[PDB]
Amino acid sequence: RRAWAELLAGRVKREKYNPERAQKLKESAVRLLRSHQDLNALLLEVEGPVIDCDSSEAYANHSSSFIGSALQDQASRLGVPVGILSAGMVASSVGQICTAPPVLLTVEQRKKLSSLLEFAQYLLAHSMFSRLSFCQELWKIQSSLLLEAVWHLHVQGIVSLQELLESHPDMHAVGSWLFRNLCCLCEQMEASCQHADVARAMLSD
Amino acid sequence: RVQYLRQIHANHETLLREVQTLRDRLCTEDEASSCATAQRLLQVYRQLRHPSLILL
Amino acid sequence: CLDLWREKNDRLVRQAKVAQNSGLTLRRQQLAQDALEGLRGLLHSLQGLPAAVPVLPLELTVTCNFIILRASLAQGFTEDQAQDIQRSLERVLETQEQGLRELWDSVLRASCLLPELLSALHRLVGLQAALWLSADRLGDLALLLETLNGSQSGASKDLLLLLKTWSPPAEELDAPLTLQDAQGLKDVLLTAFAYRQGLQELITGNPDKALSSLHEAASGLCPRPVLVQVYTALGSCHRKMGNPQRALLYLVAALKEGSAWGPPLLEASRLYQQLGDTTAELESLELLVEALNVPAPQFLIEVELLLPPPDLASPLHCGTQSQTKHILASRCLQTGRAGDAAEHYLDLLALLLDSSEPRFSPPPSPPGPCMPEVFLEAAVALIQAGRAQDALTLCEELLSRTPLWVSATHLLQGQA
Repeated sequence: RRAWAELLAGRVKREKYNPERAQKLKESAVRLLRSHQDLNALLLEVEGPVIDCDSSEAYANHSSSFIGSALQDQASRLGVPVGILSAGMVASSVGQICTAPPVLLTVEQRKKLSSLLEFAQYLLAHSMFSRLSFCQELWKIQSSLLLEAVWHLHVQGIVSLQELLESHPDMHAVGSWLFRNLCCLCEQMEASCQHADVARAMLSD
Repeated sequence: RVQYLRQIHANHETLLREVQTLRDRLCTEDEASSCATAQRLLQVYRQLRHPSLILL
Repeated sequence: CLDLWREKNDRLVRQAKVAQNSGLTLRRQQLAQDALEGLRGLLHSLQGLPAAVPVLPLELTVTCNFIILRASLAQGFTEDQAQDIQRSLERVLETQEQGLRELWDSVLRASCLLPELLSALHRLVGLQAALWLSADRLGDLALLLETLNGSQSGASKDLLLLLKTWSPPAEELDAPLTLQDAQGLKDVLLTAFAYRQGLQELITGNPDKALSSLHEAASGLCPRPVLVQVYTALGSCHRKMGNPQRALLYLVAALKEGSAWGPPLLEASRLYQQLGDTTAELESLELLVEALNVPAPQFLIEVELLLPPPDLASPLHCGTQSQTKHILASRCLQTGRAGDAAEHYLDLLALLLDSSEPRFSPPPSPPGPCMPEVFLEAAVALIQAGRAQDALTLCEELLSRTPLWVSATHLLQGQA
């Protein structure tokens, strides 16, 4: 009977549901089905065996309107909304640039980054960009990234730090990643007064 | 002064990030493009139009 | 007098449509079962006349309205409707014997004599075929429609092409009313047969042939509960082929458009199992557990009449909160989140044993493991957690209530 009393559980019986909790459930479910979606994989599925190079067809031109119609063509084939393609491709090209060689990156990396971001702004203007998909696809990278890159995103007005840091699953991972990066930074901004300007700007930001 | 200009900037950026999330939901066909979207934006419109462009 | 009977039909059909549009749950069925008896009495009055060539296009109209309204309210068919149709056709013939198949042969040659009531006959064919397509008589159905069109269409043993070849012979010109017409039922035929063909090929292991007919489902009427289920079905096709990123498409569409997003989250659980994304899988099923807590008819043949109740083998099978909470706790325990699994097991077991006052949870089918197996799985979970006194309580309780499971009981009692 002590046995029984120790078994007798409580939050077992549940009843009525709020139709807001229904949408919250469907929302966290849709969020999950896209988080474990990848676009690279999708492209390799439908089309048999992705870069700006892939869509634009072996360095044809670098014109914004051209590349927009390419993403329309791609999304038409795949039946995915053009926003997320654009996000994934831009994030893949971010990974590329940031990997090819510590905090800052201030030669030619900056130039590629600025030309790519110049196209991100065109994409946003024409409504061919999901911010949220993009933030998810960056946290999928989460190691390649430099704090300079994220500050360029912030200041160029493509994400806000608040929209990024509040779209990562594990808040502690973000915290520790930043903690290490900011420790390396405040060790830096002593290497030169030129790099210290950019570092001090983003630190104050 | 400064207090009043920062009051305005923060009041705007809250709306702006809210609109931006709203734009992406319209990109992902998340919400709807029936309406309540429209009726939401005609609530933002009215918020702003009351003291539009105090000129000093 | 045809005018009077005609008037009555008109009146009561309009009264039924009024109940369909307006009305509360009780008042709807009140006016409906009123119109029903109106049509019964009318049937009997006309069934009291010999033949009457001019009456038949009305009688058949009436029987059709009767059956529809009958079957719509029953939310299901019967054999009295077969006998109703039996009677109607026999009457058709006795103007100018064996069983429905030879009757229809003689009937449709009797219609190639060209009495202008084909509008009605073709509607009868629709209804007959709905009985035969509720009752798995697809061989006889295709035979009927082969007879209807040219028998040169002898080798087209596929239905989905014969149903489209079948042409309603009018826009249903100024005759008595109907609750539904030839095209409006053809459109239900094609979608119902497509859905059925698809589910059989899927479970039978052709997640290749499914895709054709499951696209023919959405292309023609798909009431949005029919689309939700067509999309889970296509998620299942692609998951079985090993194409997870396509399956995810159709499943997100089903989440969005649906009010019952259990069967898709189940399909997602199975996807993450196939891959190994055990955290994603567990979180998908957690959401499904939450989702199965949360929860209309027309005086007209819809499609959800001509669909079967799903097998256990279907991707559309969904149990109860208890059946799923065990799946979650089992799938948690095997993975090694024993604490979470044990908590889930305890909150499963309380739901079955403490439940005298509330609604009693249903058992998860005959194939599902017996009660004592479940006490044992719970005790294993408890052990894995390190909740040994709780496992002892479990085992004491089992033996107080009441072979292999007894020996095992003592075993887990020891491990505790």
